[PDB]
Amino acid sequence: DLLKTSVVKSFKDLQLLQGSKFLQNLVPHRSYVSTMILEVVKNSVHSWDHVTQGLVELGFILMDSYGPKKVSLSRMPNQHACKLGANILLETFKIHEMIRQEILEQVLNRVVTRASSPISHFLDLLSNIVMYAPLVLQSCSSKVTEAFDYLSFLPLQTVQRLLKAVQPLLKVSMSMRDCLILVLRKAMFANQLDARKSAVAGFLLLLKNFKVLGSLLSVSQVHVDVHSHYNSVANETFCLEIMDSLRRCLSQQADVRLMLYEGFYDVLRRNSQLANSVMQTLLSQLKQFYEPKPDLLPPLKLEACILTQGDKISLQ
Amino acid sequence: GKDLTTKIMQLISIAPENLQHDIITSLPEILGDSQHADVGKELSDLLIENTSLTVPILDVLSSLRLDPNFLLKVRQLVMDKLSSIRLEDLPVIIKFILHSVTAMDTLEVISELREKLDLQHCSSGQSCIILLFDVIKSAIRYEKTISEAWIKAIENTASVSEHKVFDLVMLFIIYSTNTQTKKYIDRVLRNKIRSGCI
Repeated sequence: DLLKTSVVKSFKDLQLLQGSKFLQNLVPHRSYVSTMILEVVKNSVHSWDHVTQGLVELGFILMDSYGPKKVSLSRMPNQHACKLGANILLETFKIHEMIRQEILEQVLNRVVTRASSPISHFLDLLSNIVMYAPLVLQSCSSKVTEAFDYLSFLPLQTVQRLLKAVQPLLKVSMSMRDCLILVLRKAMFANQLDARKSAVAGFLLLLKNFKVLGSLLSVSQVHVDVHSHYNSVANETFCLEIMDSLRRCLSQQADVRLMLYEGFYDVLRRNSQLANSVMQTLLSQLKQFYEPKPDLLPPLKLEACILTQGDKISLQ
Repeated sequence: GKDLTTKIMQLISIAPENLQHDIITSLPEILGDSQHADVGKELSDLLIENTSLTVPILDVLSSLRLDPNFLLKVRQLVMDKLSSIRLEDLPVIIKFILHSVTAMDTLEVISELREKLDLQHCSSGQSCIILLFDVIKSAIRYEKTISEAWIKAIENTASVSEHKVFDLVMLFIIYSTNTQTKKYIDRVLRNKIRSGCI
């Protein structure tokens, strides 16, 4: 608590001193304690680890106590403090090895929630520290896995934001993408609704950014390496099937239709091979409403997209 | 059709448990969307009737699509029968109630759940106790709000000597799992020991 109040006082001093000329004219600047700790963390490379636990605990406390709770003058120290906390945590992630397994675990455990609390800063930190993808894979490649296994339960916004934040690690890996593919495939076939609502949201991100995806149990079985170079036609058939699943996913509530309609443009743009099937999906869906004849004056069907069940009218 | 929907349920109202287990687990294949809300309240009345088929129905109800208000109603109907259930169905019912927790629902559902959970009855007893505690640890793992609301329940407790053993065991495990709550539960324990309740 003493360290926390000290850094808050220092940032208040900086925000007061930058705000005037007279006070800036009288005094000479002193090294404010933000750069002091930001230099201590860098200096901690020299083979002593008895400060890392205190450093990470300070980073997490200082981030939690001054997060943006918007769900004006005092916000600026309350934002610079959070920025300092993120900088400190990311800095201790790279230098010291023994502690990097727990930092990511805490960030994940704090970000994967149904509470809908504002978690923008934690998400930014997670995206920053998964930039070094192999470094995570060396030490802690398990916490991400059971984070993926829990991805079916969360609501729509948080899964989309979390997957978008974690996709830099997805870009450069092969085991992780197959694990996510398996999790999403199991989530699609699960009869529990709102699971498909997140499965399609995962699939659109997984498909609109990667040209080639996918690969190349009992105790008594062991995985072995098979040295077959990848077959391009097999991967194209894999993509075509994973898109046909989405084609028949177009008999759901309006939100799945919304996000599918919004993602198909980027899917067409980034994976040019699927061009001649996405349009055969869209054109074959539209003709359920557009009514082709010489002349029938309301050319689009007005009521064909509305539903009447239980006298709770909503659009599909 | 809704006619066939009620016909099959009437047919299995006296059918043996083993076959009617397969009947009710296959409802998503045999669902009818036009009558999808109708079958749910039929199953709710069936649950109210006997509870001899009490474990499959609460599992399969969540898979189907319904109205959340009707889910609230069936929760309130289930909460009456909490003591009357057996040992094996404790984890599934607890997982069902604890899963369906909204933002503004937390304190009430957790308070009534805690005050209506005894486990004093407690072979398979130790195994089911460990399974139930595993379910509690898995559910409490990610959600801060349920743990905080439970701490509020323990802090209030109507200040009477009704402090059951499971309450303090819950205190210990959610002390040992969610590290973000450590100071608050520590102060709660200090105040309650100084008060003389424990």
